[PDB]
Amino acid sequence: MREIVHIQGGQCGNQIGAKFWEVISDEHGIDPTGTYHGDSDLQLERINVYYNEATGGRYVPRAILMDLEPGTMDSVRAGPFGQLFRPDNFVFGQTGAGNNWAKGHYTEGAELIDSVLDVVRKEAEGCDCLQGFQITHSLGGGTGSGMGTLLISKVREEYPDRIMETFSVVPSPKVSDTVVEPYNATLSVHQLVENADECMVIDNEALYDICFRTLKLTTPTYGDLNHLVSAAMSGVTCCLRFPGQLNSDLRKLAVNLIPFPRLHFFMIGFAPLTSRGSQQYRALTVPELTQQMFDAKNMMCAADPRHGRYLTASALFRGRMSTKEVDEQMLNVQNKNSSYFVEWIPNNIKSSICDIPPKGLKMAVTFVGNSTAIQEMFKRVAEQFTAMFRRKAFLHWYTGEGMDEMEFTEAESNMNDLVSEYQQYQDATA
Amino acid sequence: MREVISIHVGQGGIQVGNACWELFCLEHGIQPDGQMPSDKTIGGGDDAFNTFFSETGAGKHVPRAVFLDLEPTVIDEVRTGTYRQLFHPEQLISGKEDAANNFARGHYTIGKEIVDLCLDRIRKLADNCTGLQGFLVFNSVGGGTGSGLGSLLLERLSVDYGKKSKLGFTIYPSPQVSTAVVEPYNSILSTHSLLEHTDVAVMLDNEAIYDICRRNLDIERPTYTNLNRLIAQVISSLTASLRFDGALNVDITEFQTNLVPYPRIHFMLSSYAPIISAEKAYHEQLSVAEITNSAFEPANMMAKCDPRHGKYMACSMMYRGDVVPKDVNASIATIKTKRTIQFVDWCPTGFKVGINYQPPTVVPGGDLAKVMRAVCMISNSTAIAEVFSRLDHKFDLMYAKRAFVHWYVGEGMEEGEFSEAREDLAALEKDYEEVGIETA
Ligand SMILES: Nc1nc2c(ncn2[C@@H]2O[C@H](COP(=O)(O)OP(=O)(O)OP(=O)(O)O)[C@@H](O)[C@H]2O)c(=O)[nH]1
Ligand SMILES: Nc1nc2c(ncn2[C@@H]2O[C@H](COP(=O)(O)OP(=O)(O)O)[C@@H](O)[C@H]2O)c(=O)[nH]1
Ligand SMILES: [Mg+2]
Repeated sequence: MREIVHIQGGQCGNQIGAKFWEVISDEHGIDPTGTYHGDSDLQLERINVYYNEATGGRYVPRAILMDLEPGTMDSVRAGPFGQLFRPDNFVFGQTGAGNNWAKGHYTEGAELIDSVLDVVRKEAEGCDCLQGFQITHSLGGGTGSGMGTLLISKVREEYPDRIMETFSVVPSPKVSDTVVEPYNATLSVHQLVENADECMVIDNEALYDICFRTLKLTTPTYGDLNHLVSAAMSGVTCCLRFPGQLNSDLRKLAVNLIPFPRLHFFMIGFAPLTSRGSQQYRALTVPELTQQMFDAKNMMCAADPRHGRYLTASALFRGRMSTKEVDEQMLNVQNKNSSYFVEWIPNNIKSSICDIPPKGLKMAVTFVGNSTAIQEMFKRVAEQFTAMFRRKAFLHWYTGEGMDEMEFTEAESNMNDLVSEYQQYQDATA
Repeated sequence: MREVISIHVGQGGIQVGNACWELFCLEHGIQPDGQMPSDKTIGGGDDAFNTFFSETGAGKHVPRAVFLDLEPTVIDEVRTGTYRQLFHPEQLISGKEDAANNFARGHYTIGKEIVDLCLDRIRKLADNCTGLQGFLVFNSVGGGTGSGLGSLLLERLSVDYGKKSKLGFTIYPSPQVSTAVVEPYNSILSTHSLLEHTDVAVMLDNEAIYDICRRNLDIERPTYTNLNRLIAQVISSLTASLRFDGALNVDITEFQTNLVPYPRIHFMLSSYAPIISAEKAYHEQLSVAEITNSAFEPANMMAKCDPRHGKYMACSMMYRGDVVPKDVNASIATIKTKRTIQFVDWCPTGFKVGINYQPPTVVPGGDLAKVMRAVCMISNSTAIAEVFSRLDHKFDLMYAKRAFVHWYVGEGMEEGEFSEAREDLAALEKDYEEVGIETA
C-alpha cells in the first residue's frame, strides 16, 4: 500500500542512498543481515513501503543502484548494510561519464537505461499501490546528472501519474569541485523542470555550513553530509510509515507546496540538530524546533530565504506533541514575518504530525519550503554557465557526443525563464 | 426503534468516530468485546444501546457505524485498538491511496470506487434498522477525502433515501489558525455541495475548541484527543433523548424542523455550557441559570464567530441531568430579556427546549468534572455569514491568482465548478444578509 521505489544513481547518489538505507533500517530495526530485530510491532505495519519481502522473512530494500563507474559497486558493498540490497538491482557500466553530462545522457546512459528500465518496471509491477519513486542524485557529476535525468524522463513517460520526487545535489560556486559543473547543472535542471514532480535541492556548501555552525564538527566528511541528508529524506516520508495524528503522504506535500507546475523546488531542513556541547543547554520543545527549522542558516540549500519570500512551506513533526502547540507556532510565525510570506496565499504553511519520533529522539521536524531564494541559487549557475559558455569552453567534449549548441541555448533559456517565473511570483502582489 | 446510522469520513472524521464510540460504549457499558455484561440481573436494560448499536442475536452488539477513508493508516490504527473486535470489519472501509487534500481527486478519481462499497454497507445497515431517524456524518471539509467523499455520499443518500434526515458535523477550516494551504478550495466546494444536500450542518472549528479548552479546562497543551472528546460529549447530548427518558424528548428529526427556517440557511453554531476542570468545579455552583448564561457567551461557541455581530434566528437548548422546567423557563426568559442577545423580528419564539434526566457521563482519562446539569445549544444565527465571507475572501485571493487550479483540473474537474461554487457562496452570504434585516 502506497509503495515507494528508491532510485539512487551516481557516486554521490550511491553514498546518499547507502546512508539513507542505513538510517531507514535503523528506523525499522532491520539488521544488515536482512532480518528484523526491533521491538515495536508498528515497525512492521508499513515495512513493505520500502522493503519487499523475500523467502525466510528477509526484507530486501526496494532500491535500485546504478552508476557508470563500476567501482561504486565495491564502494556500496564495503559499508555496513551493503549486504542488504539484492545484487540483481545493481546496474553498472564500465567507462564512466567522467563529469560529462552528455556522455551519461547520450553515449553511454542510453545503453544502461534499457536495463534500469527493466529493473524499475519489474519493481513497480511487483508492487500494487505505488506512491511513486524517490530518486536521488547529484547534478555536479556526469553519470549521476545525465543518466538520472534520462531515466527520469523515461519513467515519467512510463508512469505519468505516480509521484516522481527527486533529491538533487546541485553544485555550488563555493566548493566547485569540478569545472564542467555549470554545463551539467544547466542541462540537468532544464529537464528536471519538465519531468520531476517535486525536487529538493541540496548544496554541499550549505551542508558544510550546517556542520560548522549548527553542528560543531572538527572533521566533517562526506559521510556526515550523507547522514544529514538521510535524516532529512527519512523525515520527508515519515507519515507514510507511522500512524501519527494528522497524516501527510508525499502527494499531500506535493499538492500543498506546488502552486504552479514549474515551481517544484524546495529547501529542506532538519530541526533538532544541535552540537554535542550546546545539547544540554537548549531545551527541546516545539517553539525551539520552529525557531531552528526556520533559521535561514538551518536550510539545506545555499539560498538565503530572507532575500526571497516563501511561496508555500510545510513542516512534518515526528513524535507525540500537542497539535495546538504546533499549529499555534505556525500561525505565530505567519503573523510575525508577514513580509517573508506571499500575501495572496492566505495561510502559506502546511503542518503535519507523526507521533513516532526518530530513534533516540523525542521530537523532530523536517521542514520543506518552496521559496524564491532558490531563484538566486539558480542565478548563480546561470551566470556561471553564461560566463563559461560565451567563449565556448570545453564545448567540444559535449558536441563530440552528438549534442549541439542549440541544446545549450534552449537549456539556459529554459532556466532563465524559470528564474523569471520565480522572480515574478515573488514580486507579484495582491 | 430510534436508530441512528453514523457515518465518518476522513482522518478527522474517524478520530471523532473513535471518540464518540468510546463514549457510547461507556454510556451503555458495552465492554470492548461487544458483549453487554448483565448487571444485577434485575432486568435487561434494553432499548438503550439499540439507538446506536444493533444486537447480532447472540449477545454481541455491533455499532451501526460506517468508517470511510482512502488512507489505510488511521482505519488500521482503529483495527489495532481496544475496539478491534467491536466493529464488524466490513464497515471499516479503506482505500489504497488518498485524495491528499485534493477535493477533486477524492470526488471523481478515487472516491467513485469506494463510494459503491460504502453505499452497499449503508443499505445493509438500513435494512437492519426499523424506524431510522437519520444519518450523522462527521467530516473534515478541509481535507480531500472528507470533503469530496462526503459530498458524494451525501448526494447518494439524498437521492436514494427519503426524508429521514441528514445531520452534518463539519470540522470547518479554522479562520485564523489554519493547517493546510489548500483548505479554501476544498472547504468551498464541500460547502457548495453541502448546502444542497444536507439537512443540518453544525459547524466546528478546531481553533474555537482550542480556545474553549485553554480558557475553561486549563489544558494549555491540548491535542486532537481532547477536541474529539468534547465533540463526542456534544453529539451525545444531541442524542440523549433518543436513548434516555426525560421530561421532554427531542428526536433528531425535530432540529431540521425547528432550527432551519429556510432550505438554504441550515448552518448552525453549537455550544456546550458546563465545561469545567474536575478540580475547578469545586468552586462552581452550576445553576441552570449559570449554564444557560454561559451557553450564550460567544466565547463558548464550538465554532468561531461572534453572534453579537449577527442575530439569533433560532436556538435549541438540550439539558441533561438535574433539570427542573421552572428554572429552564426562567432562564430562557432572562436570556430573551438580555440586550446583547437579539432575535430576528419575524422569529418571535426562538427556542426549542429539551430536558433529559440522564446526567452526562464522565470518561476516565478525559479532563472533565462530573456534573449533574448540562446543556447543549444548537443555534442558527446570522453571524455565520461572517465565517462564510471570510472563506469567500480567502478563496477569492487564491483563485484570482489561479493558484492551485491545475491540481484540480488534472482530476477531470471542470474549472467552471470553482466559479460556480464561489457564486453560490456569494448568493448564500447575500441570503444571510437579506434575512438579517427586519420586515418593512
Ligand atoms: N477536530 C478534529 N479535526 C481533525 C482531526 N484530525 C484531522 N482533523 C482535521 O482534518 C483536516 C486534515 O485533513 P484530513 O482530515 O486528513 O483529510 P481527510 O478527509 O482525512 O483525507 P485527506 O484529505 O486525504 O487528508 C485538518 O484541517 C483538521 O482540522 C481530529 O482529530 N480532530
Ligand atoms: N553531499 C555529497 N556530495 C557528494 C558526495 N560524494 C560526491 N559528491 C558530489 O558529487 C560530485 C561528483 O559526483 P560524481 O562522482 O561525478 O557522480 P557521477 O556523475 O554519477 O559520477 C562532486 O561535486 C561532489 O561534491 C557525498 O557523499 N555527499
Ligand atoms: Mg485526510
